[PDB]
Parts: sequence; structure tokens; C-alpha cells
Amino acid sequence: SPMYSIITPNILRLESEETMVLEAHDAQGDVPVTVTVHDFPGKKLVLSSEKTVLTPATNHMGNVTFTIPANREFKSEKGRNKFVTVQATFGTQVVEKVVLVSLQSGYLFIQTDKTIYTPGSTVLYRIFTVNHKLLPVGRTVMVNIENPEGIPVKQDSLSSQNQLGVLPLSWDIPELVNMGQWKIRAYYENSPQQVFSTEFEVKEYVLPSFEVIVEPTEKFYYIYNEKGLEVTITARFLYGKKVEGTAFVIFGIQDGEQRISLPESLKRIPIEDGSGEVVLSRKVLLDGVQNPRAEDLVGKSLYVSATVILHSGSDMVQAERSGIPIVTSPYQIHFTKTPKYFKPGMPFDLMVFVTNPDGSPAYRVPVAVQGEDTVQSLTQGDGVAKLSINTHPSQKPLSITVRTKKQELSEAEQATRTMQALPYSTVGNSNNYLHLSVLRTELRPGETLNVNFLLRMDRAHEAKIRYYTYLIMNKGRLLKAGRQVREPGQDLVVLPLSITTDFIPSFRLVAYYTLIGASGQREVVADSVWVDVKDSCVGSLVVKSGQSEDRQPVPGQQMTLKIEGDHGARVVLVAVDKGVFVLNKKNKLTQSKIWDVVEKADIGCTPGSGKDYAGVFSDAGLTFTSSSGQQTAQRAELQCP
Amino acid sequence: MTEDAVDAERLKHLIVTPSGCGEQNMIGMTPTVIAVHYLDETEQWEKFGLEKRQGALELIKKGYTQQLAFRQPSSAFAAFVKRAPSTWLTAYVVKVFSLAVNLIAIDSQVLCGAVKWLILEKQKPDGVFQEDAPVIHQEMIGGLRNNNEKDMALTAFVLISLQEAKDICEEQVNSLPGSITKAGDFLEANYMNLQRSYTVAIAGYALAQMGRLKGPLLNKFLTTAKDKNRWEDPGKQLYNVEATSYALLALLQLKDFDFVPPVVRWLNEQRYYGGGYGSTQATFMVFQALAQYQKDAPDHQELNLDVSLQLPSRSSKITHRIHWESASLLRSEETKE
Ligand SMILES: *[C@@H]1O[C@H](CO)[C@@H](O[C@@H]2O[C@H](CO)[C@@H](O)[C@H](O)[C@H]2NC(C)=O)[C@H](O)[C@H]1NC(C)=O
Repeated sequence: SPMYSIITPNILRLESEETMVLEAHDAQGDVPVTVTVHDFPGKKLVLSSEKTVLTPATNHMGNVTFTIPANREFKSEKGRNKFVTVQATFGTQVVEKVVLVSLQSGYLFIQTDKTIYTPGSTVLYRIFTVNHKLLPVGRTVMVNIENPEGIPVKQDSLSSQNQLGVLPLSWDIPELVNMGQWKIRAYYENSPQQVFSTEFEVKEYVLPSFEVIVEPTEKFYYIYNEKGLEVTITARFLYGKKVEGTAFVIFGIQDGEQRISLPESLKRIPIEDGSGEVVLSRKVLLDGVQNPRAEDLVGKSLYVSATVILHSGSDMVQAERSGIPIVTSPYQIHFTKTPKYFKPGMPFDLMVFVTNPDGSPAYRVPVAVQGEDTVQSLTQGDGVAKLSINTHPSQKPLSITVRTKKQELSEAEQATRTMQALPYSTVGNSNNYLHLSVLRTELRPGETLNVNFLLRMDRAHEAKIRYYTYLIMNKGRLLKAGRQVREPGQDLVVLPLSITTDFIPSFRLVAYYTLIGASGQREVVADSVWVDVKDSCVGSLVVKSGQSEDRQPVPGQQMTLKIEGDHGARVVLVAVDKGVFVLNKKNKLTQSKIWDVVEKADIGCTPGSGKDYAGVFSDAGLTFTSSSGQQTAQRAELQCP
Repeated sequence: MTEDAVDAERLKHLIVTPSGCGEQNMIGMTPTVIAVHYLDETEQWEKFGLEKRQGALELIKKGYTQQLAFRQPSSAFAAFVKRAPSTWLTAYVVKVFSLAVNLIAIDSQVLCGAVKWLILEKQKPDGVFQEDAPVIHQEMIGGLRNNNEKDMALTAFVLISLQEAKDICEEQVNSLPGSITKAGDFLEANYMNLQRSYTVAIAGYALAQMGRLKGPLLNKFLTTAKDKNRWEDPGKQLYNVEATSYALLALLQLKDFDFVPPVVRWLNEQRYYGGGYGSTQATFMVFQALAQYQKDAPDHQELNLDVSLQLPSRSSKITHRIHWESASLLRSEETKE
């Protein structure tokens, strides 16, 4: 009997367009099907619309798009997990699979013009309302402002209808207010448990007149180095001029949450030409702490608290840099991107995330496997270095350790890491694999891609398979489905792919086929892969000055500035003096933060592959149910371990 | 201030498929129905297994479809069509259908006809109910196996059966209040002379369901408890658990929260999971009582405050209300003087 397969996202979202790809294998003729959704438990009949018929001309393919209504029954309970039932009626065959339903229904981004506000001054913040697809949406937003001790002071109830997703709001701080770290928190009406927040502080400040940046030569301190830590002070006026003053430097060890100061490291270096340097002899660092041991200092950190004073004795600026690590190794190895399951007798990919000790990705550092060290590669601009190891067709797990092989360094300084990968497990030990080898480079929208489908099966069953089914995730929901044909005998099939601007920032690709094997038992083999895309705006907004002459405009003199953006869009602007950024540069907003939030809000957390087909689909964030009885695992936790 | 419930880590055995005649059909489907009701009310399907719910629903749906064959043309039910209709079996059908109205499409006409058939000729004018067809196996009726005060307990059970389906067939049957009054008078007349805590508990539950269990009857009910934590009967402990479930349901109806927690703690202490011969009714109604502990579960909060302030300026006296949903609703007000 032909098998009917329904693929839906593993987590559903209220008030959103969620697709449900309907596919049938070996179907004969037109097979109409109506999809219905029922609450669990009970039967509340939330939605049973969007029925679709199937056609053999379109390879029995079809996707239904709808939106789960938001009712008080879902909002009645907010502290426990809730589920719904999706049921499909493939003619005379019935299939139904339960699925978890979350309460997230969009994102909130809070932009404040400044980051520090004096008492008695106004506050201007904008609330951005976007959905799971990062589009303007009309909802209801609650806004609250909380003082540092945790007491709401002002609450509102706005609506994003007719505002095109931008809600400008203002608030007036009383002239007599307890200073500290104020907080602004907002949440959607449907999901009061989901709280978004920003942080702005109230201070008794006056704007400075210059910026001080302390940049050590290397973002670390080698423990065995004899010269010691070197830090360079670069004091520059805000309006692009150099400083002639004097500076004070003090070095302290930051272990845990307790800061230990070094009285003997204080120096008075005269900054000249907007530059200066100061040394820290290793003897001072060793003797400052009680224990003269060396290895105990590993894991701690240093911080520089530089104070700069002009020769005129007018203004003082305190600039602090903290978090410089004390690590015996100038490099770090991470395996957050490498798949945890390989395929026996099949090429295996090893994405190594080589990064600087502070956390920033490294660049152009060689890496190599310990065994058969002839394999070498260099990290790209993103801090990821490709690797390739040939895997023997043995069911025994394989252990891989990688070690950087940069020259001019000893064997002790190179960072090491060890990883254990489990072999892919089939059904009935039929030795049926699928692998998907794909380019993983600094991909950009528009540039093409070449997915390499690599089937591996015995010649007795190489003719039953006649196609492939592949899906593309993006931001938690599907983006595109399709069938890639494969005539018998063609071992390798290439699938051209169009990476548009909608694939930002990381699309997860899955692929699977099906046939009858063993002694008449239906089975499925699947695969998944993780691909990165350049993090940039879906559109293109650029701000540039129209006036190309009359350098350094006089105050009070006009200029014209162009806004190059996509047509029909709404642009919000804000001009901020750089003094406040000198005195506070945290809790801002940028494209990187937005993409980090979107990536964090994903549904799967295993970069490709898995223990088995059910594991692969569960990790990829999809549930797969068949008419025959084949099914994936069960997901009942919002946050993966 | 509410005792914990069963985690259902060993409740998977309650899924028994219907088989055989109507009696065996109901014996098989009773644990499954009561288990799915308990799981739905407790919202414990996450740990019990989400995929078994659809299978259990299909099981109960096809069992409900199959049992309709045994229905007599007079809207009556029995083990076999040839066999005479049984009053207790019909009351049990009423219980099951009124419990499963939310899960299966129960025919309202069938239940209304059954209730009318029971009222018109299956009861005495005084309200006493008579059993015109004993079931094949006496182990499933529960406390009616013993002949002592059998008619009184049967009358109390049928009174509960008719009182638990008030809104189902209120308009169709107009003689229901008369039967209710007759049964209540009959039960209250002979409540003191009861010697079995099973009969005492069932009579107390029936009388408290409509409010006639007051004064000396309530005092006798309270004193019926053994060591103030359990109900005891001669014989096996199954009758003790049944009487405890009777008392628990009666107390939940009476909304007396100072004595329920010991009862539910004791019931969980024995951990009566059911199974075996002559245990369908006891397991069914003990899980039913556990379910009635849920949904309408008493909670410690009684937040209905009405807060008002007398402003010295007297421009506007601010008044608000604090409730359970607004327990953490912090209110900030500022005065300049
Ligand atoms: C999933 O649904 C979308 C809904 O639009 C389908 O997109 C359409 O695809 C056809 C051909 O594939 C185009 O002619 C239409 O213009 C598309 N619609 C829009 C609005 O652009 C999509 O094809 C569906 N997926 C599959 C595999 O069929």
C-alpha cells in the first residue's frame, strides 16, 4: 500500500503562517486530503480548513498554509506545556500526530536614543514589533519601566495597528529619583510570560570632552612570557584631534566576582601625540598575589583602569578594559558546529571553531588532525576551518582530536581538544546510508550552491529509488520544498540551489528518500546539514552625506544626507553625541544582536545528522508521520538540553 | 494546601480493549475510560505518553459503537438482548455515558429514554428502586454482592445516577423532582439504623448531593470515619476503599476542606492501582474521586480585596481590587505632599 507522509514543524506558533508539507509515495491518481487541527485534550475544532487535492503530475506534492487562532483556552494556562493534534484524512486513510505549541508570537526590539539619562530629563524609546518572519505586525504591546530595586513605576497599553510596526513613546524621569540600573520591559498580550527587556542607567554625569581606548597588543597574557603584559593608551578628542596630557594606569587581577588590586603596578606615563605605553613586569604580577605558583593564575583575568587628565587640568575620564584572559595557550578549539554523528565508510566533515581566548573568532591559523597530519587547513574570515577525514566502514566509534599547528610556537602552546562521534544507525541493520556533502563558505544571498546527494546502497536496490525529497528550514519554519529526480544508475545527483535574501542567517537543509527493503518492511533514511549565510540586512539601507565638499561643517551650517533604502519602507532616525557612548557603550542595538536573537529562538540545536532518522528529524526541528506507522520521536520540552 | 496526585508511572495497565458481551465490554472499557479521564483532568499526558491518547480514544469510540447493539428497544441495556434489562446495568450505563459525553457523541435521546424507562416503571412509588435482572457475575456490582441492606444501597446508587445527569434530560422528564424527593425521604428516614460504613457512606453521598445530609446525619457521617483517616468495612479492603471514595466525593460536594486531605493522602498511601477480579467498580470510582479532586481543586488563595484610599486633596479617591490573577500586580502611587 502507498504510504502517506506529513511533515510539520516540531514547534507551532500562535498567530503565524505555518506550513505543513503533504507528500505521498507510490500514490495512484488524485488523492484529496483535508487537514484538521484539534486541541489536546478534547476536541475544540480550532481549525479544519485549507484542504488540498493531490496530482500525479506534480509528483503528489502539496503544502497547506493556515494560522492557528489565538483563543482564551490557550491563554488560560501559561505555566504548563500544551499540545494540539493535527489530523489528515488521506481519502480512506487517517493519520494524526500530536505536536507541542509554544506561546512565542514575535519579537520586541527596544531602541533608546541615549544610554545614560540625568534626572529631570526626558526618555524617548521606540518599540519595534516584528513577527517570527521578521515582518511588521499589528498586535498589542504592554510596556513597563522598572527601577533597579524592582518596582514598576509606569505602565502603558499600546497598539501597533496602523503604525507599521513602530511605536514611539516618551517618559519623563522625576527630578528626584534613585539612581542605578533602570530597566524597560515589554511583553506581548498573548504571552505575558515572555518578557523582553533593555537596560539604561541614570547617572549624575556631565559629558566628557574626549575618548580613551586602552588596546593591549594581544588580547591575552602568556603566563611564561618574561616581558609581561603591555597596554597602549590612545587618547583622542571626540572631534578627531590628538591629546596632550598625563595618564594613570593600575592593573588588577579579576578572579570570579572579586577584584584584587596591585598597588605596585601604578605608573604615571606621560601620553604624547595621543599615544603612550606602560609595561607590567611579570615579577610584580607574581608577587602581588599571595600564591607564587604559576598554574593557579590560569583561568583568572586582568583589567586595566586607565585615568587620563589633560595638561590644563580641566576634565578627567576613567576608561576601563576588563576580561583579558590568562591562558597558557594563545588559541581555543570549539566543536559547537561539528556534527556529532558521522556515516561509516563515508567522508566526514569537521568544522572547527578556532577562536581567540577572549571569544572573538581567529583568522588564518593552521589546524590539523593528530593522526595522518598531512591534512591541513586555514581558518577563513569567520573563524571556521574546513576539514575532511576518510572514515573506515566500521561500526566502532571513531575518536578525533585536533591541534593547531602554527609555527614559531612550541608543542605546549598549541591548543588541543578531543571529540567522540557516534556512527549513524540504520533500521534493521540494512546498511542504507545517505550523506549530503555541501560547501560551507562565507555564502551570500544570490550566489549559487551545489548540494551533493551521495546515495550509498547495494545494486539490488539501486533502481527502486527514483527521486529525493528535500526541505529548507529558516527562522523555525519551512521555506521551500521540492523533488529532485534521480534516474537509476546515477550514483551522484547535484541539486542547484538559489540562495536569495530570504535565507538569512542559517538555513538547515534535510533530505530523505524511501523504498521497501528487508522482507517487506517499509523504512525511511534521512539526513540533515547545517549551513551558514552572511549576516546582513534583508534589505539594504545606507546613510551617506550628499554634500561632498565643505569639509568639517561649521556648527549651524546645514548638510543634506541621503537615505538609500528599499522603496515603500519606513525609516526612523536618531542622532547621538559620541560623549554618551564614551561614558557608556553597552546595551545598544545592531544587526548582530538581532540575528543572535533570531538564531537563539530556533527550534533545533544539533548541527546536522543524528542517531537515526527519527533523531535526525527531531534534531532538525521537524516531526515526520507516515500512514504505515513510521514516526519520529516525541518532543515535550521548549528548550533543548 | 492541596495534596499531591498520582504521577501515573504505573497506570499503563488500565488500557484494556473491549471484548465479549456487553458485561465484558464494559469491564474492559471501564479502566481505560477512567484512566483517560484522569489523565485529561490531571494534564499528565506529557509523562504518560502523548501517542497513547489517540489509541485510547479510538478504543473507547469503537467500544461505544459496539455496545449500542445490546440496547433494548425500550431504551434499556442488559448483558444480552434476550436477557431482561438490568436496573443497575442501566444506571451504570447512565454513569458511563454522562461521564463520556465530552469524549464521544452520546445520543441524548437514548439516555433520555433510558432515564424515563427507569423512572416510569423501574422504581416503586415510594422511590425505592428494584433490580429486575441480576447480572451474571456478582463481583462487578461491588457492594451489592452482599445481601444485607442491598435494596437501600441500590436505591442510593440509582439516586446518585439520576442526580448526576440533571441537565442531560431535564426537559424530557418532568417526574424527576418527585422521584428525587421520594428517594431523599426514603434515605433520610432510614439513615440512622445503617450499620455498614459502605451503606452509610453511599447514603451520605446521596443525601449530601442534594442537601438533606445535615445535623444528625452529618454527625453520623463524620463519626463513621475510622481513626479520622479512613472508612472500614468487614471483608476485603476493596470495600473499605469504595467507602472511602464515597466519603471523599460526599465531602467534596459539601466543600469541607478540613478533612479531605487526610482522606486523599490515605487513598494515595494504599496506591490502589486496580486490576483483578471484582475490582472494576472500586478502581473506577476511586480514580473518579481523584479526578474530582482535580479541575475544581480547592486552593489556598481567597484574594478578593477591595482597596481604596482617601486622598488628602480629595480630587479623586483611588479604588481598586486585588485578586488571585492580580496577586503580583504591584501598584505605585505618588503624592507630592
Ligand atoms: C508552498 O506554498 C507556496 C505558496 O505560494 C508555493 O509557492 C508557489 O509556487 C508556485 C510554483 O511552485 C508558483 O507558481 C507560485 O507563484 C508560488 N506562490 C507565490 C505566492 O509565490 C510553493 O510552491 C509550495 N511548495 C511546493 C513544494 O509546491
